[PDB]
Amino acid sequence: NLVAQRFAKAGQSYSKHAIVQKQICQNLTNLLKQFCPSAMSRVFEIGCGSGNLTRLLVESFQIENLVLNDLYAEVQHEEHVKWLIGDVETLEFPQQLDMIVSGSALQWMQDLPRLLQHCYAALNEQGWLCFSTFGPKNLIEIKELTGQGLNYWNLENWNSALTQAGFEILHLAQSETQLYFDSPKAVLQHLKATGVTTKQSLQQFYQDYDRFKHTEGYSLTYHPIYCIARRMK
Amino acid sequence: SLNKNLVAQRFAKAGQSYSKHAIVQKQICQNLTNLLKQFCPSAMSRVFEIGCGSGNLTRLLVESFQIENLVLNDLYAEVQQHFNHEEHVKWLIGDVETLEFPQQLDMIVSGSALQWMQDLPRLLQHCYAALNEQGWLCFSTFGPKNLIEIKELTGQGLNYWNLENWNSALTQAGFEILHLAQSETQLYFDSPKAVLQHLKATGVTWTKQSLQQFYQDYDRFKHTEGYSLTYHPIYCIARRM
Amino acid sequence: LNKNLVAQRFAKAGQSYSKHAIVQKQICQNLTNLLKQFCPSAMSRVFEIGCGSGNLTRLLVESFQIENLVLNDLYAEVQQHFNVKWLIGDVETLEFPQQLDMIVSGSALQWMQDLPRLLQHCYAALNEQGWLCFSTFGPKNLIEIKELTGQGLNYWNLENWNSALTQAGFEILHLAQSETQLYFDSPKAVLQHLKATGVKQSLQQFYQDYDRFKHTEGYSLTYHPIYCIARRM
Amino acid sequence: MSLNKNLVAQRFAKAGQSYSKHAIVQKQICQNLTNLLKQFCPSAMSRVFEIGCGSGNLTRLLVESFQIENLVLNDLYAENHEEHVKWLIGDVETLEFPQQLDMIVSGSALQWMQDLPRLLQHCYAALNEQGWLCFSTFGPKNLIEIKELTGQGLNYWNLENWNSALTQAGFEILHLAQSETQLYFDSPKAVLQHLKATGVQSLQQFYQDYDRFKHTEGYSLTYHPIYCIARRM
Ligand SMILES: C[S@@+](CC[C@H](N)C(=O)[O-])C[C@H]1O[C@@H](n2cnc3c(N)ncnc32)[C@H](O)[C@@H]1O
Ligand SMILES: C[S@@+](CC[C@H](N)C(=O)[O-])C[C@H]1O[C@@H](n2cnc3c(N)ncnc32)[C@H](O)[C@@H]1O
Ligand SMILES: C[S@@+](CC[C@H](N)C(=O)[O-])C[C@H]1O[C@@H](n2cnc3c(N)ncnc32)[C@H](O)[C@@H]1O
Ligand SMILES: C[S@@+](CC[C@H](N)C(=O)[O-])C[C@H]1O[C@@H](n2cnc3c(N)ncnc32)[C@H](O)[C@@H]1O
Repeated sequence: NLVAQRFAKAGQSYSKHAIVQKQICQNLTNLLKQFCPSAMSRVFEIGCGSGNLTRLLVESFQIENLVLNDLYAEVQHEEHVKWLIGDVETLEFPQQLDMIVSGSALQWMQDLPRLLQHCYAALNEQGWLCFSTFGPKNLIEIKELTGQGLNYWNLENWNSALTQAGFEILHLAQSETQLYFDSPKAVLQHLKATGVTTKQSLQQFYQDYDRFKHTEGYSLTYHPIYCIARRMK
Repeated sequence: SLNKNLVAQRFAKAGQSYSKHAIVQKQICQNLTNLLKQFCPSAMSRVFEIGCGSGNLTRLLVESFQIENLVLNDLYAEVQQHFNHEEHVKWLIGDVETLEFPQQLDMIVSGSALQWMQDLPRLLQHCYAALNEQGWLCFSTFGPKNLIEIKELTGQGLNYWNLENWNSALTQAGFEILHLAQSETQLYFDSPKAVLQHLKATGVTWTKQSLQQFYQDYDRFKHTEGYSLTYHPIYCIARRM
Repeated sequence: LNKNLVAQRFAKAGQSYSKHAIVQKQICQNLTNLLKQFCPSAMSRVFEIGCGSGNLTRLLVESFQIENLVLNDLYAEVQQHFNVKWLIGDVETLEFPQQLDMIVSGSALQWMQDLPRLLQHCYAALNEQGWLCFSTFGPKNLIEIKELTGQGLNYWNLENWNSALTQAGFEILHLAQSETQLYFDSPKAVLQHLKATGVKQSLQQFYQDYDRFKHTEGYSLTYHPIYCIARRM
Repeated sequence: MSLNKNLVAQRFAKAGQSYSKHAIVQKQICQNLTNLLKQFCPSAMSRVFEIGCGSGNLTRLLVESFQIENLVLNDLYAENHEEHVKWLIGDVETLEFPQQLDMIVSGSALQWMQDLPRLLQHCYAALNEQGWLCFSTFGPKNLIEIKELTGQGLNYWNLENWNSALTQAGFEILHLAQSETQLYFDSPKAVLQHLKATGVQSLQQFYQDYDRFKHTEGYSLTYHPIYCIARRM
C-alpha cells in the first residue's frame, strides 16, 4: 500500500504573519495523522511551550499517558498528563514510549547525537520519533545584520544523525518561506509580537535591510525542517 | 494588497516520504481544504462545487464549513448515488460549460476537475458573473508535467495550463489571486505493473503484446527507489475583484 | 384594481364523446388556451417541469416566442423525444434557473412530495409579476382504481391550492377544476386504456368489482384535472 | 399491431374562478366553439354554411383551421374576397339553403330565430349524410339580471328543448353542454358600459335595483351559452 516518493512545492501566498509558528505545528500534525495510528498509549513532548502542538495532539490522537517537557510550565484527564520540567538534556526520559514529538525546540539543543541516544533507548521497537526544527537559513536576515542566531543542522546532517543513531526515516522535508514586510520596522514588530526577540544601531539596522528589499517588501526567512522517523527495524 | 496584518509570502518545499499510492486524490482534496481553512470564513450561505464526483472534497467541505445552500455539479446523473439526499443540497447535472451557473454565490470550489474543461477563459467569465462581490474562487487542478510518464509511452494525456497562464487568465477575468501554488510528486513503484494497477485502482483507466513492451519502455523512468509516476497538482485561492 | 379585467365565476357541464387515448394531450390543450388568455406572446425565459414526451412543450413553442427554454424531467431518457437547455433530475432536488418569465408544468406536480416549499423556489426563481401556470389533478382522479386496488395518490383539492399559493406569495388569476367520467364498454377496456396511456383471479375479481361503477352508457373512469394561472406579487 | 381510435361516451363538469377582459366575451365563445369543431370535424371540408356571421370573428377562426372549398356567409348585413366566398343576405328563415353541405355552423345567432323547428327541417335537407350541424347559442339564464330589472329579454331554449328538437328533426348529438358565467363589475354603470361596448331619471333607481345582485366581488351579469355538435342521419 505504501510507496516511496520525492516532492517539490512552490507558490506565492498571503500570511497573517502573526500565525507563522502555529501553522508549523499544524503542518507537523498533518504528517502525524498520515503515518501514525489514531490510538497511542504513551507519548513524550519536548519543548511544549504554550501548548499549540499539545492541543493539536490530543484532539487528533487518543493517548493514555502524556509527558510534557519544557523549561517552564506555561501551557495554561489530568493524572494522565505529567510534567517533566528543566533542560531536557539534563533529564532522564520516560521509558517504553510509543512516540516522542517535538516542535520548534530541537534547534536549542547543544548535543543532538547524545540526545538521540536517549530517544532510542526510551522508545519501543518501531517507536515513532517525529519533530519539527529549523534549517540554516532560519531568520538569516537577523543573523547577518546583528551577528546573532543559532548554528542549524541541514537535512543531510539530520539524515546521517538519525541513521547513525539507529533510526529509520519515513519522512524528511524542508521549506524556505520568505515573508515580505512593508518596512524593516514591521519586521522587528513581528519578532516581538511572536516572541522571538543605541538609537544609532536601530536606524543603521534599517539602512542595511535594503540588501533584503525585494519588489514585494523586505524579506524575513523561516526555514522549518520536518521529519518522521521510526526506531530500529 | 493595501490591507494590514497580512503579509506577502514566497515558499518552496522539498523532501522524501512514503505515501499510500491509492490515497493521492484524497491527499489533494485534503491539501485544498487546508487552504480553505486559512483564507475563507467558517460560514458561507451559498457554495457551488464543480465536478463533485465521488465526493471526497464534498465530505471535507461540509465538516469544516457551515453552508446554508450547497449546489453540486457533475457530468453523470448517477453521481447522486454516492450521496444521500439532504434538503440544503441542490443538483446541477451535466457539462458545466453548457449550464447556467447558480446565482449569488459566496464561493465556487472544484477539486481536480477543471483540467477537463475545453474553454477555460469562458468559464472564468461565468464564475465572475455568479460570485458576489469579493466572492471566493478556490480550485485544485493539474499542471503540465501531470502523468508525463503515461503521456510519453502511450501518446495520450491532456493539455494543462501552468501557473502564469492561470495567473494571466484570472487577472483579466476580474479575479485577484490570494494563493497560487504547485507541487511535483514522483511516486516510485516496484514495477511498471504496479503503475498500471495503481492507475486502474484509483479509477484513472491491447494486452500481453503491447503490455510487455510498455513494461520495457518504462525502464527509462526507473530510479533506484523504483519506477516513477508524476503528479502535478495546482492550487489556487482567488477572490472576485 | 385593473380597469379592464373583471372578477368571474363559471360552471359548465355536458355530455360528449372522446377518443379515450388523447386525454393527456387534451389536458395540455386546455392549459395552453389558458396560457393564451393571460400571458404575453413573448417571454425570454421559460422553465417547464416534467416535460415528458413533450406534449405541452410543442404547444408552448408553437404559440409563444421564447429565447431561453429550460426543460426538466426525472429521466434523461426523454431527450430522445426532442431535437433548449436541459435540467435532468428530481425538480425538488434541482437548482432552479433564475430570473424567469414563466414556470410551466403539465400533469406533473401531483408527484411532488413537498409542494409548499417547491413553491418557495417558484417564488424566488421568478421575476416580479412572473407567471406560474400548471395543471395537476384533484382528489377524485382515477378514484375507481383507488377504490378497487387501494393504490393511487393523495391529491390536493382547490382549497388546498388556494391556501398554499397565497401563503407562498402568489396571486391567482385563474383557478378551476373539471371532473370527467369516460364510459367504457367493459372493465377490460378500462385496463386496456390505462396501459395504452402509460399509467388470474385477481383479474376476474377486478372485472366483478367494477360492476359497482356501471352506468347507463358504460363503465366509469374519472379524471379530475385542476387548472391554475398564478402570478408572483 | 393496431392503432387506437375508439370514441367513448363522456360526461363532464367544470367550475372555477377567473379574471377576464369584459370586452372579450363573444370572441371567447367563438374560440370555445372552434375548439369543439377541431375535436370532432375533419380538417378538410368542401362546402360550409354559416348563419349569422356578423363581424366575422368566427369566420376568421373557421378558415384559419379548416380547409374549405366553398364558403357561404349569411347575415342580415355584410361586414380576402375570393371567388369561392358567397354572400346570402337577409332573414335566414326566409331564404332557401345552399345544398349538399358538409357543415352548417352558427355562433351566437340562433337565439333570434322565430321558428327553430322549421329551420331544423331546412338544415336537414341541405346537409349531406352524416353532415355536421354545430352551433353556439344561449340558455334561459342569459342576461337574467337585465331581464328582471328591465322586464325585457328573449325567450331561450334550455338543454332539454334542444335535445328533443334535434332528435326530432333527425339529428344525432355528439356533444351537448352549457355554461353559466357570472361577471362581477364594480358598479352597475360599468355593466351598462359593457352592454354598450359589446354591441348590445330612472337610471339612478336601475342602479338602486341592481343592489339585489351585489356579491362581495361586485355586481353580477350572467352569461349562459350553449354548445352543441350534431351530425345528420
Ligand atoms: C519555539 S517554542 C515551541 C512552542 C510550540 N508550542 C511548539 O511546540 O512548537 C520552543 C520551546 O522549547 C523550549 N526549550 C528550549 N530548550 C529546551 C531544553 N533544553 N529543554 C526543555 N525545553 C527547551 C523553550 O522553553 C521553548 O518554549
Ligand atoms: C478526478 S474526478 C474528481 C472527484 C472528486 N471530487 C475528487 O476530486 O476527489 C473529476 C470529475 O470531474 C467531472 N467532470 C469532467 N468533466 C466535466 C464537465 N465537463 N462538467 C462537469 N463535470 C465534469 C467528472 O465527472 C469527474 O467525476
Ligand atoms: C404525466 S407526465 C407529463 C407528460 C407531458 N409531456 C406533459 O408535460 O404534459 C409527468 C412527467 O413528470 C415527470 N416527473 C415526475 N416526478 C418528477 C419529479 N419529482 N421531478 C421532475 N420530473 C418529474 C415524469 O418523468 C413524467 O414524464
Ligand atoms: C350577435 S351576432 C354574433 C356574431 C359573431 N361575430 C359570431 O358570429 O360569432 C349574431 C348575428 O346574427 C344575425 N342574425 C340575427 N337574426 C338573423 C336572421 N334571422 N337571419 C340572418 N342573420 C341573422 C345578426 O345580424 C348578428 O350579426
